Amino acid sequence: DQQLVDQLSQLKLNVKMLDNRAGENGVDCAALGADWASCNRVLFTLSNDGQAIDGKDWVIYFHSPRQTLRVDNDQFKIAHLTGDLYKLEPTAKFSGFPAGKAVEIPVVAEYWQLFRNDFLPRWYATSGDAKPKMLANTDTENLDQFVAPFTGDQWKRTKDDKNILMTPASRFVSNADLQTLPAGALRGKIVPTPMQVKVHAQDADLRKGVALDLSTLVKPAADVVSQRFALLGVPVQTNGYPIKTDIQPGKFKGAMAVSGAYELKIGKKEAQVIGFDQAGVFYGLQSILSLVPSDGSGKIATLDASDAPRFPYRGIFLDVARNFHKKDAVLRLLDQMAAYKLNKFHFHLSDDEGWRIEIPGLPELTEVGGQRCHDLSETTCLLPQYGQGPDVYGGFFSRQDYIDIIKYAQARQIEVIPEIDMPAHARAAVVSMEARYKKLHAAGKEQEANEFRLVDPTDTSNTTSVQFFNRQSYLNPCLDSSQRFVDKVIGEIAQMHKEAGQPIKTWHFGGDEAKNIRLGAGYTDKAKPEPGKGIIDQGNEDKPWAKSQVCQTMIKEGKVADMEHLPSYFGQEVSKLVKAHGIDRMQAWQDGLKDAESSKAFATSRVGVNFWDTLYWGGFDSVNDWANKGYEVVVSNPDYVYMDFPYEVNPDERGYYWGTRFSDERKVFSFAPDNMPQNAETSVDRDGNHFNAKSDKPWPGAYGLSAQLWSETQRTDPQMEYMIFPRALSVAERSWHRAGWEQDYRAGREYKGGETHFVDTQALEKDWLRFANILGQRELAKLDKGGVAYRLPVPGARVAGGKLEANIALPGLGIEYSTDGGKQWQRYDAKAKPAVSGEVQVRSVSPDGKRYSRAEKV
Repeated sequence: DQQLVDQLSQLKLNVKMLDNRAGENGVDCAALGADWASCNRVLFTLSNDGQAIDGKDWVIYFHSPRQTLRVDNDQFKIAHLTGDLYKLEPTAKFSGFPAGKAVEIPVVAEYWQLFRNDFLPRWYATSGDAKPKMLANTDTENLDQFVAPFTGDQWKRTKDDKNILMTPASRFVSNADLQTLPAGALRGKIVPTPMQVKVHAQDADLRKGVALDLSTLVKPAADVVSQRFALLGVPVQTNGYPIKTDIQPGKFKGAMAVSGAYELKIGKKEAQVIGFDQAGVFYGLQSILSLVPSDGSGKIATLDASDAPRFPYRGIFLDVARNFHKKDAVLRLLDQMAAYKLNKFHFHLSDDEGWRIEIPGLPELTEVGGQRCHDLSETTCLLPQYGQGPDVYGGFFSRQDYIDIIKYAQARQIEVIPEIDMPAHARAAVVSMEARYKKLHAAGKEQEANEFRLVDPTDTSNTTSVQFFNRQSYLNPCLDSSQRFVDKVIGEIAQMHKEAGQPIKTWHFGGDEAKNIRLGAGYTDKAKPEPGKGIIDQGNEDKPWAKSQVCQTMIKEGKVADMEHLPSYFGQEVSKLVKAHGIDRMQAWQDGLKDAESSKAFATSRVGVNFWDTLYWGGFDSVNDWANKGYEVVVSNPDYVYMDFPYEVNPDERGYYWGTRFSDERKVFSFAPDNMPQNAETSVDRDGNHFNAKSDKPWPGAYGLSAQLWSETQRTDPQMEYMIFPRALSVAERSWHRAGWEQDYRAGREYKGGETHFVDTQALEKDWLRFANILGQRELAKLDKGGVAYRLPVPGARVAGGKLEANIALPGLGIEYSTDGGKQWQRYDAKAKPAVSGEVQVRSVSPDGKRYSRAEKV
């Protein structure tokens, strides 16, 4: 009843990592069914400051990205519901939560939990009658409230992990090649770097404003520029410094004769931008704006530049499905994209845990699919996921919100690419269409009920998705109703884009992870168990749709060879629907199209792939095959450009980390997307090891670059901003500009980390030093003005010769220190270092002085 839930809600949870490598220390993880026999031991402690809790009619619900494999307190048991949702219940041996005591519940979980961020907030209790209530101390984004600090070598994945733990003292070393450059060295430095620039000695004075000639641009685009001058403190006035614009396509030739190319001339008395097109004029103006200083001086260098993008596709991907992000956050992101010349916004509007776009005629998609809540029937909500609590959590973009976003991107020269992921990652759609089926069926409207149904009622397939959903995560690609649904959704979204004035150019089908993870290599069968693998019953495991009667008859009429080819077949079918709606380009995650012959198998004349294999695993050679089969390769490697991964190897950092342990601003900048093998000399794998890379295959080149923000642990808008910025500025650089240390691809050349010395790393280092200085001394102050809650790096520090020496990853940023336990903070001056004794803590501060990094002790 309610009393029982009220009692449980007052239990205080404490989570403590016990052993991240339990398999190395005597636990038989294989016998517990752990993938690759890898498992960890965690302690859950529930403390009771009230009277004894003796009822047994209760369930405690919690979230975890890891499966629980064993519970080592026999008074309790843990069962999986679906996705990340688990339940803790009393067994027959349960004898209560004693008054004033703590109960300890040790568990064994699959894999490892290397970051405190792995542990999710908002545990909640239920009981018969009662409304669910959270365990109050867990109702927070501050993990310090319920998760103990990691100690010792608990951050290590294996005993052989070679990653380096980042503390002030080891960070000082990683940053020691950096120094603060004199302002003079940053004169005339546009970001992203222009193809060609000649800086002159005179400066142009913008203090009394600029007189803009934006006649070449449509009003909304011209308004963007005017607003941005004003934001950075340069008033627009007729009597100001004249900036003239023109469009002259005929002045550009060959590979410079592309959208976004421009010629820029900044003189002492006036400036002139000549674009190939409107994007080109807009970009030349963003280049001038990039030069506006953050010291209030309003002076910029005179110069002559000629520029054009290295790639036509310079993207940012955003997941709003896992956790929603508000329209205002999306707009702020589009502003920054335009400022650094990123032009493709890949909008992941749906997944298992949410559906975020209103679709005329299919209200259940947003009414049910748009919200999560504790509704076991999933008639009004999808089940809770990701530690957002038991109560309604969600949101979606109305049709007008969506049109607003498209207009906003269009003014900024950004193309909106909608993604409706299928045939896997489709639980929100499948469950919503099941609520629709039920509703209409109840009213006796059977044909309407079945019209858009995404389930074959005969299907009894036993399949487990990557996030531990079952067959409802997979829309059935064999149903005519499924094709009706796709067609309807394409139609409705294409209409919004037409209304917004930016007709869809690319439809993104998704296509990722359409498989049963239990048939993967790290699992083995109970009957003939291979050593080192998770022992499960694999005989009851099906490939997706294997038990669907409709898919079986499709295989018999000769349409598809086998069940495994369904995702690719479905992609071919969707391309026809895409083409039928007047869209001539389709894009997908490459694994979804792996069984298609070539780009020739699709109805659109253009087919792009987001290439998301990791390099150290072989991605440096497998990418060639996509380009050579006719696909436009959009480089999206998780080991460099996944922005849901941590900035540094520190257990208090945010992010997932399956593809790599960290990717900071520097690592992202150092990525060479058009000569993938060369990254073997400039980076390390996920365990900090050097790797080797070679390809003998032809490489025609990449079509683009994309950086992804997946939203599993980015529960809030500020968290999303922390994760994207400032490292998206490194993405903008690399997607626009090909550096001198980025070598031409050479078939048969083998780069061996730690061994070969093909790459010019001194050139790389010098380029990064300048770029880091431009961020710390100029651009982060502009992010402050755009209201973006970017990550502030923690300083590096050491104590030497009795004084504090501190440094930072982005030189120019302010540093503070405290010698009293972090109560009084003082500014660090490098030319008058402070004499220090005892415990010292350091933190950085934003240019506007309002925000601080996390504080760490040296």
